Amino acid sequence: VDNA
Amino acid sequence: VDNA
Amino acid sequence: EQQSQAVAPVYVGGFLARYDQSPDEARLLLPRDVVEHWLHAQVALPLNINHDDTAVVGHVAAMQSVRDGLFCLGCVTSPRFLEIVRRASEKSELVSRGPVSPLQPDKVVEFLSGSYAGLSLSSRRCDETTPFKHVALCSVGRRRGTLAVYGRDPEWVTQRFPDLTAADRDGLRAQWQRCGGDPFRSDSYGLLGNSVDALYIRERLPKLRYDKQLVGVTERESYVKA
Amino acid sequence: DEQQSQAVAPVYVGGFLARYDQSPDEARLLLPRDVVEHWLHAQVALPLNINHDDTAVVGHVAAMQSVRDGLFCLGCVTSPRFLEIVRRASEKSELVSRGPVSPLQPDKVVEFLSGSYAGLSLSSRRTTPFKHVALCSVGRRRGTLAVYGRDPEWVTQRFPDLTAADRDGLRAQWQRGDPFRSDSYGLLGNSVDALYIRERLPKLRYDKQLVGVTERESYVKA
Repeated sequence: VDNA
Repeated sequence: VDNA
Repeated sequence: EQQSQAVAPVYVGGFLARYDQSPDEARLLLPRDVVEHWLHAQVALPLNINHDDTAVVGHVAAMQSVRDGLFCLGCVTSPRFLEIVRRASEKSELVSRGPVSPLQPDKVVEFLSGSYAGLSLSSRRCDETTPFKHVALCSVGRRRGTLAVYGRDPEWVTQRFPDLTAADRDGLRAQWQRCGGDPFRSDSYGLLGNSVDALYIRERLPKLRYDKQLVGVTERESYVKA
Repeated sequence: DEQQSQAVAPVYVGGFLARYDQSPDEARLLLPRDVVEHWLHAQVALPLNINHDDTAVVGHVAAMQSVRDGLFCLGCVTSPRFLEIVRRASEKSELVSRGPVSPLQPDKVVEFLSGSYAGLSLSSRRTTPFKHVALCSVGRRRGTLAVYGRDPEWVTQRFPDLTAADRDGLRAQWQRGDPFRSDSYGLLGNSVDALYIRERLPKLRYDKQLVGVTERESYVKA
């Protein structure tokens, strides 16, 4: 997952 | 009065 | 009374990503091709504070890929979170200065504006079919153009972005209308602690002024405090 | 839970309320050593509040001393209620979780104060010339960095400008319920205000160096  |  | 309507649901909108903008890290890449495939792939996405699984304050009501990027419509519903916000808004000289031009003061919408001025998506790392995980309100997202516009009404919110074409609002509206207890598992101490974390993000205001100018919310009137 | 009794113990804060070698970008901020020394001579302990809120008093000013480069003060955060709020909130700060530097030991509460209120802000008349010292995210007066610590002595030695003589003066002074009528909410609201102070970090760095705290080990998150 990538969190911005 | 002056507040910093 | 005035509090009853102060803690009423609050809508939030903005781009989770902007196709015209190239991120600073290859792990922030998210082009229209991927977004539209994922959308067609995917129960509403939760809406939390700074990606905090214990600080869920609502849900995403609409998601739509448009010309300039991925736009999402969300709604803060958690009575507990809204109340915390209401209490703090009474203690913010920023909130006390009031809104712009002809907008009416909304201490709460204004407070959320000032603290979580950004949106930050949480999707799978591009490098089974639940690509998107959630959307997070935050002081500033890592993806540019992600300014967050809070409002008491969905139409009014989507209507803050000049890019959006009447046709786009229809896709969204179709969504948020069909969409229709308290998921929040945090408190004020958390938010406060979470607030100091934001005081140390480099260039917070510059990135926000940029996001405001890029997405055209600089052009209209809103409760945006950046 | 014994880890909380020492966590909510008194915390000292030190820093300059004014630098004589710094020209105020506003006349109302002028405050030369001459005035300071007469005032210090002319006039219990001044209260310590949060961002000048007279309801957010957290402790008292233990010592004030005019020195070579400015008016330096040493305060003590003593509010149990406040120290408690800060404790609860520190558990939830990523910054605090990153812990301190070199060989310092993590001090969540201290590190937290260090981050939220890295500035000191004096309140005085344009008798009692000095009204109160305020903890804040940045002072309008330059060089007002706030250094927090569990020990007065330790805190004072974080400032290179001070001499043994200086420390004697301050030490002499500092050696000689609950005034916090606010809450977490009030603190939360006040922080949103701080996010919009223009050039918060830039001035905070400028202050850290000017005061030579850059040269030492401290809990300054700035």
